[PDB]
Amino acid sequence: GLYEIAPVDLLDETLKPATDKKQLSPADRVFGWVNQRGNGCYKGQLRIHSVTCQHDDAIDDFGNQNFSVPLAILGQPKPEQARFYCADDRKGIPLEDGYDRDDGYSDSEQGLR
RNA sequence: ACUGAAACUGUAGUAGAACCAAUCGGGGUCGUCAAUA
Repeated sequence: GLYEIAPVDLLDETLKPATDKKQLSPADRVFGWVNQRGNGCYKGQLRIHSVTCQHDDAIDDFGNQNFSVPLAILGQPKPEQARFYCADDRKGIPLEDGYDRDDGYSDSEQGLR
């Protein structure tokens, strides 16, 4: 079954991605913006460039170019685990412990973590 | 009731000036799944 409320309704309109040039937040101004739900874009005021590795033997190959380490499983994030991803208010407090699972994503006055 | 003749619609003139194919984005990461009896 479904939680009562969609996560987009638990995030404030002042925190959603910007949709107007008049509502560009600090990081939208510094790093730039393109409107995903309309017209509008801004070139970033910050540019990263000239990334130079200073060390030459910087890459560990673990003995041979044909060796590899198998990494631990990197699973998909599962926001449906409300106790981890839902907040008990808009200021980002965790859900209270002990409550029924139905109590995540339940109230408009709840929030995202 | 005696055809005029002969005469290059040519000569000069740059389809061009201006305009960034561009703006935003870490190749990233964890909780189950399934519905009967």
